[PDB]
Amino acid sequence: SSGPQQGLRYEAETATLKGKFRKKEHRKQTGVFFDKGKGNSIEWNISTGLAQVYALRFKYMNTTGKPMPVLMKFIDSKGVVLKEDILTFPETPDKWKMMSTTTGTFINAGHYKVLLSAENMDGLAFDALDI
Ligand SMILES: [Ca+2]
Ligand SMILES: [Cl-]
Ligand SMILES: [Cl-]
Repeated sequence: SSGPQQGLRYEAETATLKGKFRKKEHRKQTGVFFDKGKGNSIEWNISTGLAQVYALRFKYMNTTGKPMPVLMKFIDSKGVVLKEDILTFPETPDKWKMMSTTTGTFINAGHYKVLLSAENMDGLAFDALDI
């Protein structure tokens, strides 16, 4: 039960990217497409104002034919892990879809990191994070 959305988009392709991936356009959107390997991650850096629980909405594709578990960490500016959760991204057709979670905890104004990683991210693509 989050607070009101802010109407802000943070593009995946200008987030902090690690591992093996490609930036590609698909159906007019630019996304980060992850490949094989154990060291892949995407980390958005967001700055929040008024204090609330935040909904986090990921625009993504999962072209693998199976649900894909991904570890989410919500991290504060000093490296404190405020939330750790497995998100399961359902398989999608070759079209961008949305997956929502929350910060779980009430967060005050500050700079935060939304980190997604998994042992396997092959076949996941991310367009953006909306808050
Ligand atoms: Ca994008
Ligand atoms: Cl966990
Ligand atoms: Cl689409």
